[PDB]
Amino acid sequence: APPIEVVCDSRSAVIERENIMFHPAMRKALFGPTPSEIKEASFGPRPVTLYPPRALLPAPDHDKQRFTNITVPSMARFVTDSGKLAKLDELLRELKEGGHRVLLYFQMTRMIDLMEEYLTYRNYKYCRLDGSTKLEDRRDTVADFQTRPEIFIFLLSTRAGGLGINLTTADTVIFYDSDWNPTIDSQAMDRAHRLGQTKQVTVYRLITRGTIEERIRKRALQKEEVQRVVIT
Amino acid sequence: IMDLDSATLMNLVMQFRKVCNHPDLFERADTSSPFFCGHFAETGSFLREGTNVALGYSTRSLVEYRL
Amino acid sequence: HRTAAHTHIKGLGLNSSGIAEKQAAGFVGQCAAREACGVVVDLIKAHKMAGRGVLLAGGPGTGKTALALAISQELGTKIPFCPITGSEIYSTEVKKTEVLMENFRRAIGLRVRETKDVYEGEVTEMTPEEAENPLGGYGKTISTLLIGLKSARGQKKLRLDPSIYEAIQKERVQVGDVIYIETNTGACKRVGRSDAYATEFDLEAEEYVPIPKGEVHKKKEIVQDVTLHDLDVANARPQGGQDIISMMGQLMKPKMTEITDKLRMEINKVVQKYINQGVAELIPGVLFIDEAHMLDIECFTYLNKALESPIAPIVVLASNRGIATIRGADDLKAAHGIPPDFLQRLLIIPTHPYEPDEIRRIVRIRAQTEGVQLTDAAVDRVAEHGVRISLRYCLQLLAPASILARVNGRTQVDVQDIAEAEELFLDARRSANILTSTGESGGLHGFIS
Amino acid sequence: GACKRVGRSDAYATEFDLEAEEYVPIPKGEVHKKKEIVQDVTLHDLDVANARPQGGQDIISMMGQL
Amino acid sequence: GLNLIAAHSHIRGLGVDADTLEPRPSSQGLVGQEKARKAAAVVLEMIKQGKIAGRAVLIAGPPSTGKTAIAMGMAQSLGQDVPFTTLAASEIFSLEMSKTEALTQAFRKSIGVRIKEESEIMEGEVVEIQIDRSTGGAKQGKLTIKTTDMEAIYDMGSKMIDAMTKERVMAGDIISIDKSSGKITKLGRSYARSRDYDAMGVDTKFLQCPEGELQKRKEVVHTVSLHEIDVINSRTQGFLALFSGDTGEIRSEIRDQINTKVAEWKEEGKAEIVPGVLFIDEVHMLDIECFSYINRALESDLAPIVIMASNRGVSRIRGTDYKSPHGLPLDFLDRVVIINTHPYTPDELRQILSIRAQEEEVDLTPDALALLTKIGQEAGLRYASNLITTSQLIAAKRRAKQVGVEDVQRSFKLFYDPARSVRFVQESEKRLIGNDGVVDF
Amino acid sequence: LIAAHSHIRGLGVDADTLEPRPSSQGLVGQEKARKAAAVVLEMIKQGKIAGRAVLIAGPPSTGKTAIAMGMAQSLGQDVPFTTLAASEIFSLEMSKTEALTQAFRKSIGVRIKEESEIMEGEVVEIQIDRSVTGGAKQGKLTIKTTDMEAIYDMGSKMIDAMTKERVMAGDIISIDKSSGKITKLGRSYARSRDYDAMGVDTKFLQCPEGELQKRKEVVHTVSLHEIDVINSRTQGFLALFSGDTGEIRSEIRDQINTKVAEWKEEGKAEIVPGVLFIDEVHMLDIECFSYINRALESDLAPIVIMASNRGVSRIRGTDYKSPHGLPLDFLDRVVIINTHPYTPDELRQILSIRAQEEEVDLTPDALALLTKIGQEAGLRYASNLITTSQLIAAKRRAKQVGVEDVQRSFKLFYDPARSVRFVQESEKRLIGNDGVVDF
Amino acid sequence: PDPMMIRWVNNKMGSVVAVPEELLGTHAGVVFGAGP
Ligand SMILES: Nc1ncnc2c1ncn2[C@@H]1O[C@H](COP(=O)(O)OP(=O)(O)O)[C@@H](O)[C@H]1O
Ligand SMILES: Nc1ncnc2c1ncn2[C@@H]1O[C@H](COP(=O)(O)OP(=O)(O)O)[C@@H](O)[C@H]1O
Ligand SMILES: Nc1ncnc2c1ncn2[C@@H]1O[C@H](COP(=O)(O)OP(=O)(O)O)[C@@H](O)[C@H]1O
Repeated sequence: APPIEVVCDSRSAVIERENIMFHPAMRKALFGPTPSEIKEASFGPRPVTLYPPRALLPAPDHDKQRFTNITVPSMARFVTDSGKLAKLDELLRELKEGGHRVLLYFQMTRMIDLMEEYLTYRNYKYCRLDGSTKLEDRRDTVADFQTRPEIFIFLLSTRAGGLGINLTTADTVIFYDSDWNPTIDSQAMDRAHRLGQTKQVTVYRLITRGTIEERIRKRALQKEEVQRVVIT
Repeated sequence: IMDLDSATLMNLVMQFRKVCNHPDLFERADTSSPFFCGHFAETGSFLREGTNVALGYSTRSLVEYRL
Repeated sequence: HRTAAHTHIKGLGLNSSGIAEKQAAGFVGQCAAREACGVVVDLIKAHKMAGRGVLLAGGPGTGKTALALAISQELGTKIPFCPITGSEIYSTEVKKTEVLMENFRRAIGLRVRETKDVYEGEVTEMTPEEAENPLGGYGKTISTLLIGLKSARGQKKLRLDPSIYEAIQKERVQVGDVIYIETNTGACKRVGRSDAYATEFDLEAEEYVPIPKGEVHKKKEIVQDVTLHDLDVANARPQGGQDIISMMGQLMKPKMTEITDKLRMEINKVVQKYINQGVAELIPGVLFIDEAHMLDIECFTYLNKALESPIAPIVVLASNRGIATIRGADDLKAAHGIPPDFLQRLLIIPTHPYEPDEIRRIVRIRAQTEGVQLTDAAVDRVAEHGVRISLRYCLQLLAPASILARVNGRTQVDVQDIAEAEELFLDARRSANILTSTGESGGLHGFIS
Repeated sequence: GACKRVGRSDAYATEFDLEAEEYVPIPKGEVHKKKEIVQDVTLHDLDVANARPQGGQDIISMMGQL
Repeated sequence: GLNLIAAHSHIRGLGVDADTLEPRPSSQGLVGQEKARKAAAVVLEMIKQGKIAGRAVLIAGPPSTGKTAIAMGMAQSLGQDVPFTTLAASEIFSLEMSKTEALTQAFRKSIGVRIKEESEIMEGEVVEIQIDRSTGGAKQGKLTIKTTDMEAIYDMGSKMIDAMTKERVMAGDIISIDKSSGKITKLGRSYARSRDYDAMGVDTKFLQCPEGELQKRKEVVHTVSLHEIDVINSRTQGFLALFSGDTGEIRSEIRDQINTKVAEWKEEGKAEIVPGVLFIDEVHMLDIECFSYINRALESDLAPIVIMASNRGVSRIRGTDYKSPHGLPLDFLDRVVIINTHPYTPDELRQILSIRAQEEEVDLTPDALALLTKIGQEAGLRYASNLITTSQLIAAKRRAKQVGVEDVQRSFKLFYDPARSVRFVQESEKRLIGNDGVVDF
Repeated sequence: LIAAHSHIRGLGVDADTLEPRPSSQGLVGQEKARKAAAVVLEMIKQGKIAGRAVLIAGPPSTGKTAIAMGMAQSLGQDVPFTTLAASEIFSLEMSKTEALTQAFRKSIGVRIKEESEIMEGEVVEIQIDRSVTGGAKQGKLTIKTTDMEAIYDMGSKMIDAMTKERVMAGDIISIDKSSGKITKLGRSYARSRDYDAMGVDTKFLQCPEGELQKRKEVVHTVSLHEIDVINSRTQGFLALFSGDTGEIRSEIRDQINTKVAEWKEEGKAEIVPGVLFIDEVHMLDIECFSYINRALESDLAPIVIMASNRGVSRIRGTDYKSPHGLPLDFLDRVVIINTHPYTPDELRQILSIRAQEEEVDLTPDALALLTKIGQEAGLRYASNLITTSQLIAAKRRAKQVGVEDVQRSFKLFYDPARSVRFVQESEKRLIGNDGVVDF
Repeated sequence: PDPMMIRWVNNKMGSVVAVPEELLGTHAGVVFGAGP
């Protein structure tokens, strides 16, 4: 709450409120000097004193939240709180130690937005590529990736990765999702595992437990099985 | 409760998928604060004060004392 | 995951017609108390209550507070329930009637919608513009700024008061820091360096967040659960705003003060103004005063005027005393410690002792609650101790007898483990017998009488 | 040496049209009124006024606790 | 909404006639008590007179015979004009201050000063605002407003444009520019610009344009007690103390000077003194150190009339050891004048239960009302008045409309009256902790 | 040094059967109470069962505090163990009930785990930009290991730590990036011969290898009382050391309990329940018991172990007596463990342990006489006689103590059994409840 | 070319202090040997 004030309808009451409840002498004494006063005290020919000789506000004894009560969702409690993301955090630290620019593929790109926030947060240089970017921007940002050896993580739509794009400079794959068609998943894998591929690219398919993506994994695996036995 | 809200069947299956992915896609509260007891000044609209606006310290208590 | 003394209680266990069915949802028996507690619960959930007295009599070890946890788990999460004791109100800062009224207004809740007006941007240009400052001692004073906020879709270039500048200045906002100015108080929390200034070669351990998407002048509604005592503390010691009383008032140490009658009436009128605008919803609750006989006569005097208020929660008193002397004046004896004038407000609920089979059922429920399985002869042994010694003594002979069972490689508890734990761990009666017998004379091997 | 601003004079009243002052008329008396006042002070008031600063410049008392 | 049905929400005044002072037996809630209500009527008519000191009337009587009822009747039969202050006599034993001074503040809270002075306000919908901030600043601007009748243009000072961007006055607000200070209280929003408001809720109230002229003078009447002025003139910004109780020992020279300036305000005709009523509930909870101050605070010109209520018979006085009638010393019982009440006849019990039933809106069969009167003969008013609220809910258990005998006999079965509770304590001695012993079956 | 409970090195029971050994780890000479305390220790180390009450009753000088210190040495420096005495609660700052609530909440540890980021390497150059007469600071730090060569930036606090540490060119420092401390480990070059006020030549360390940004996972254990104090005050921190905490309202505790439950569910924190030991609980009055009986009702209550000395005593603040000075509505909740007075063949080996701890050598005749004295005056006189006879044997230059030294110490320092007779003989030159005379 | 900031840089050879030219006329150059 703000402190209680007096509703008295004279001008003198307003002047006394703005001279007691605010009282600019104490504010000047507490926060410090005006930068104009700093300039006239530091370009003069002789040393001169300052009436707040330093900023007399005490140093707050809690670094993340000082003198307010405002709460930002903390980064660990913000987007982390998921095991997929937790193991992804571990393996992204591991591949940073490995020094390999990897990938993402996902179905619903709002997850890709929230992962963008996570990766800007934990300081990883990244690039984004969905269907929403125009075609010249698509080819130019994938060219800018494939010419630069340092930008560390992609963002892609899984199904719209089935273009004629080139990812030889990529060297590792992470699927955050395992949805129905194996040929889309293997097609994006082929978009990594290209004809110009130099080294072994490993692919990490993140799996939960007891949940529906294991079902989709099994169903897709059976469909892959029938496909491969028929046209082998 | 639905075999016997937000009851779409693909809300069911693909939100099983989403809650594999990340829970905050299903709606999350934005950055909070404590409740405020006093009387501020509400902005009228967004399409009037275009670029050069001035904030005013409008914080008064609803508790008044009339003299 | 810690089994306390009250873990098996999950509610009163009532039928649809309000009839207590025994051995249901934790309790065993105790019909005439649980039906009356169900009546009290539906008196709470009907909001025709402005102070009713409900006394829970009965001897110690008969489940007075088990009914209280049953009520507190039957009302729900969104109804206020304030449990205190009779020894909690003797404070050293304020008079104890202030602590009573603070508990009475802890027990009344309010659900309020609020519309916060954030300005969530990234600071582009920060430039102060001081005003005229003649010879008045303090010197120059910054009076106007030109902070430019840059969101994702449409920037804005706004002008500030001195006080919101001091709110910025006590947050150490440089150029590049994303903030959101809260134009209700004036507060403004720095979030971090924007990712356009990102560099992995850094040392300050800053939190890099991206540019906040959306309009720079957002407006968002939230729901808040605030009791009336929270409003009392908020208007009593101000800690919001950017003036001097509300800034030098959060560096001092916080002290409980005596919120007077006038503030407690003005906040009632403010809350009625909220309700008449169709925003806030009032939800009254329960003050559970356990061990009411520790309150002295100066508190039962003030409970009369505290219950005569047009807004006052329902009081549930517990008192395990017979004919006893009131703490304040030592020359009038009465039942329960309650004075004979205050006792007429109360709807007195009795509580009767147990039976040698109800003790067996409580022992079985407590054993399957803690996680200690055992045999029926051991259950009969513990029920024999329950009939002879006490009720809440025989429940406590299950926790060593598990451990001793795990000493001997067993899983279930047999007769030998309880026959050993009854010798290692004693009750109060046999200890007093050993005390009187062995402690014959004071001396070297005696007791200090 | 005690001074109070009573208000803005009504000859300069309608300079602007919605200024916010207390418009009072010019006093229709002398400018120099000389009157004498006999007035008492108790010694306890001397004791209090010499021990602690009172009323005038005691602005830190608005905290209240200590 | 904060009008929950209490134990005294049915009293709408003292109920007596104001022409011949006859206590008509059933009016405004107070039903049955005749001689005590006539004496309270005499006291009430000499409170509004004002030409008497602070005197002392002691409402003595047995428990639950309508003493707080008569006091609340006198509270409702004065309005918000003459200051009525309740004081349960355990708010005095504080630790922020002493005890006699805490009593003195309760005397000073009940002597109002009523002064009436004028202000100049402006109603009206803002048609449009133009502010010449062009780098410029708050220098000049035009304000066009209207009522249903008027319409006007004003030019603004710098210290008014800084209050217009302070309250953010839109094009369509219903504001009240107090001209003497400059504060702006937006009374609401005009309906005719409902399209022009985007940053509002979906459910938002809208008013009409104010009717009448646009520049009018209000004769507001304020009334503040002497304790208000005492706490104001005690610190730098000290009125917060009377909202936070952090006031301490106020020095007595301040109270003496304010007692002088109130008399100088009265003699100049600028003011008017209104003596209030102070109700000291449960006056037996004071020690003799209090009575040795109430015996002299009831002596000055500025003293409110004290009304007070005692339950005890021949009891001890706190602080001392010797007994006395009503718990009060005899040198203080010389000051007071005593009104004695009486227990209630059963037909009066029946119609008091009828009023308490009609207050909560609970339907009763006359057989259940006869049974409830029979219970109230043997267990008092408070027990039956709680059995009403219990029996409505028990009838609402099994989905009934009117309560009957089959629900009053359940409420009498579950919730014991205190006589049977005393019998329960007397017949369950060995397990209830009397003073020493606990026996477990 | 050697206090009165320094020889104890735990409780001294088995790990598989918890049988009381007759002579093991100091606590020698009692079997029933040590076995029962082993059972209590095992259900504390389980951590599941919350809100019990153990009352170690018995005659004085029988080793109750010895059993308490045996459980204290047996838990180690992981689980909190508050050694509260019953007279500390009666404060004048805060209320009598809130001191008990703080005494309960000091014994529930919260063990959190957080990642810090530590640096390592040799400082190559410092670059500090300072204003004139108040103002901000700018900082560039070039640091090099054997592999990387980084040019980091600095803020105001980092420069305020650098100038406090006086970090020159050629120092092996390690900066925690989160907390912001600077610990110089040494140098790689030598001291320059150009400046005077340089300092002391530190340890000669080589250039560290590896990487700059290394991560570390540290474990921090705070009691709930520290969380209450740091979340009850806006700026007034450090009042959890100087005891300036006035009152914590219940709105703060009912939020911190919920947040600790949420931290328990998220895998952030772990609740380690602890032991509240209350020494000589008979001094508390009934206003304390009427809260102690109800604080043992929640999931966040510690397992209370407490001692007593008294027989049928009157409870303070009341007018009536009870066994142990404790009320019979509170004695239902507790579980009483008795202790017995000792036997001389146990007093012999207890005095042997106390003699071997204080480094005192004896003769068996002196030990027999000492046991004969300890039969009649307890251990509390005999141990003082041990130390006193050691120093009297040191005064007359003897190797081992003898019968004459023990007789000398028995002649000089009275046991209480003779001081009572000394009071009862000369009653006219001691101030009783009456007057006194002078010869 | 900073207006009012005085550089201190300490390397393996020595440690020097740079002063901007704009501060030599001021009172800050009295220690550095410029002065008014
Ligand atoms: N009806 C019941 N069913 C199960 N347990 C009970 C019942 N009544 C009492 N208890 C047990 O008695 C113990 C103490 O009850 P409590 O309410 O603390 O007694 P008191 O009424 O003296 O406060 C509790 O641990 C509870 O488990
Ligand atoms: N004349 C009356 N008319 C209506 N209700 C009454 C009357 N007298 C007493 N009552 C009721 O009886 C109850 C007891 O009155 P009260 O003055 O509170 O008793 P006590 O004097 O013991 O405080 C009150 O709740 C009031 O509603
Ligand atoms: N069983 C024991 N083992 C080891 N030392 C003991 C034993 N019993 C007593 N002592 C010693 O005797 C002294 C008294 O024990 P303590 O617990 O202080 O007695 P009390 O319980 O009366 O306070 C302690 O210093 C302890 O070293």
